[PDB]
Amino acid sequence: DDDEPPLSYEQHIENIEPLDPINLPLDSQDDEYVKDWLYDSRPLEEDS
Amino acid sequence: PRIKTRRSKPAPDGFEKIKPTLTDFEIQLRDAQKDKSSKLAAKSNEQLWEIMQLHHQRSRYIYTLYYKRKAISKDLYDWLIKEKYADKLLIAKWRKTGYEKLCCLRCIQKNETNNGSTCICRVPRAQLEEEARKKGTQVSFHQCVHCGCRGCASTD
Amino acid sequence: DEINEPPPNICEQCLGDEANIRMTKIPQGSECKICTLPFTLYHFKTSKRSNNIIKTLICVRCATQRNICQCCMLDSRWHIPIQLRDHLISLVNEENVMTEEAKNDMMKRFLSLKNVKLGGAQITSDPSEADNIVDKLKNILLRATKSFFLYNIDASIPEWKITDTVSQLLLSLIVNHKAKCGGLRFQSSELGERFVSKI
Amino acid sequence: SWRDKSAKVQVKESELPSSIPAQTGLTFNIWYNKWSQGFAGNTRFVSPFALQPQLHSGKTRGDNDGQLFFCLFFAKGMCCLGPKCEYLHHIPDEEDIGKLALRTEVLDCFGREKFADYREDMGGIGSFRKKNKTLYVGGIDGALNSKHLKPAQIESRIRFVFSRLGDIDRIRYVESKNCGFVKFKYQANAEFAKEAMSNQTLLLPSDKEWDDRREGTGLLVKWANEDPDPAAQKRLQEELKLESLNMMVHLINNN
Amino acid sequence: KIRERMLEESKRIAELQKRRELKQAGINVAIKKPKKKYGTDIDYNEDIVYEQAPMPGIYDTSTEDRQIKKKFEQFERKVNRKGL
Ligand SMILES: [Zn+2]
Ligand SMILES: [Zn+2]
Ligand SMILES: [Zn+2]
Ligand SMILES: [Zn+2]
Ligand SMILES: [Zn+2]
Repeated sequence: DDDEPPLSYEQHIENIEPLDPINLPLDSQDDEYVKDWLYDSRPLEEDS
Repeated sequence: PRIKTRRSKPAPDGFEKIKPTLTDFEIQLRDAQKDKSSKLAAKSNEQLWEIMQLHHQRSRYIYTLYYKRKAISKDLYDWLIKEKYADKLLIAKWRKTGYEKLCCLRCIQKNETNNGSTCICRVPRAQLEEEARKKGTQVSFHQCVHCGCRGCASTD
Repeated sequence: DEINEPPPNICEQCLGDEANIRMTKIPQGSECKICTLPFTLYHFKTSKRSNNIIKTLICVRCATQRNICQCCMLDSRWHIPIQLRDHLISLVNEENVMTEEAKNDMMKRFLSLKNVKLGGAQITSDPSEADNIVDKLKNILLRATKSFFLYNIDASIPEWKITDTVSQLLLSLIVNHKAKCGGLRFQSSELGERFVSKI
Repeated sequence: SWRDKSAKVQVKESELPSSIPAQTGLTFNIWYNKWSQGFAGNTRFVSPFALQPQLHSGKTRGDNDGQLFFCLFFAKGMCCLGPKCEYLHHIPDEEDIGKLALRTEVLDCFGREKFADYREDMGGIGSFRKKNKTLYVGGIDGALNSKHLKPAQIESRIRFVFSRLGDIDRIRYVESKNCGFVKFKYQANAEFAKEAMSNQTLLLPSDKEWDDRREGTGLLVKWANEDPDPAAQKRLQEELKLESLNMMVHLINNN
Repeated sequence: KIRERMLEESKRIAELQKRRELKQAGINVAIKKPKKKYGTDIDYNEDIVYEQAPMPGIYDTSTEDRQIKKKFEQFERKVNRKGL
């Protein structure tokens, strides 16, 4: 609504557990090497 | 990863023993960020001094568990650093030699100040007191600007 | 303009007794109270752990025209206000040397740009005539020398002299200076008998 | 004495007056905390608070630090910090005035900067070109809620109110015009008593509108002009002459 | 402009009439000034507004200064008492 102030993150948002993203379900053996990290934020941020 | 999402990992063993006490700091932080309206300026600094105190005490709790009395596993302590229950850099300053009672990380940053020097809470008390006794007035430093620190020297 | 601006003149009473000061230059800080025009404000502190921070308030044109400090507004030689300096210069050589003070915010920022050294600063901007008039001040100084009902109070003496003498001759005091009915009243009648006894 | 007890808190922080004042106009301005689309020519009210110089005054935090300046809100009657206030919480005496002497030439007793010329209506802070010591008390008929009170008693109440805020050189109440002229002995007492007794009342409990003193407007303390009384002018000239002789002595001794 | 000058003239006359009546009554209402239309609008009795000094020469002008100051002070006193 136009007259509603933007709701505070710390009260109305942060205490709610998030919901399910897109995440195409991968096969277990045809997609073996990329399955455990394909959908991370930075997929191999710590794998030297 | 302070919010708990799908990317997060489940907790190691000892966390359920120390889950309640950390919970106290959580609810106490949700009194501090709560917008109590104050007209003055010093009374609006008191709120930020309270927040920095609560963050310092939670980090001292996780530090005094893992390093001093060795009461939690290393595998749990890495999780507590990952999930931002602790400040890795402030604990890294606590592990040094001259810095153990350190308030916050803006009181040792030389770049922020006017002329070089750190915050005045880093001075020992007796050195300030002998300079104030030499000039004969009194020691006039009650409480710092950044933290509200009252003498966070290692000897004090 | 500001590519060659003169250094300030800060009174020696204002700078303090510490032999090393740091002062902050802000190239267009405040605007001048006499001159209405921007200048480079300086804000030092006397010792490092003093409580309050002295800052300059007037322009350097406005300070030089009156031959005064910037932090203090006092005459830079004799260390007295402008209004008493002009009285002392006016009382000796009889010129009415009084300083001219401009309203109408165009006129004050007009006057601040001319370079004339305003009224009584012409003498004390030079050490010679400033010492000559002190020599003349020597000559003028040489030619110079429970409730009580008071009555015949001098017409120009205030209440506090009466109270300070009674506190030496040892409350309330209501003195109407017109009718001279000095209705003094002590807090104890024993103190009334005390004051009756001492006189 | 006030050197013994620490300064009492005058009013709590929660019990302070709010901002967003009074609902005068229609729409509230944010950059300036005032009301717009409005009508306003009065905008005055009786101050709820007042200091009691024997009950409230005492030592504070920044008295051990030797601060020169006096608390503005101690004077006005609403200082909400008590023993923690940075500024002084007591009436200016000879010792405190003697320390301010380098700074009173430029700025106030409270530490505020004196402007070049007074105001259209002789407002708040002084002017640094003149050491004025006489205060104009006026608006007394609003200060008394229109209780006509036989003017010698009004002069007695103005005598008693300012007798606690310092030393008095002289008092005068004017018969023809509802005003009084109060000359203090030092300047800092005049500055303190001006900001301490603005927007106050003259009523005191046994006066039948003490429960109803809060309605009204309250009195005005401003700066007095020059006195056209020729006796006052000749007294001023004589006092100027004696000050001139004192400064002649000091300037000769500094050569 | 003709009409406005005549009307401002008669308005000033009425404004002085009421002051003279109150002066006879014994209450001296000072004359209010016109208001400024902008922030640095100049009043012309406060100061000599762009005062230029005549850049002194070789001759001496102290006694003539005193004689002028005497004459002007005496004229102002005479207008105050007797009224021009
Ligand atoms: Zn600290
Ligand atoms: Zn700190
Ligand atoms: Zn600090
Ligand atoms: Zn200037
Ligand atoms: Zn205070």
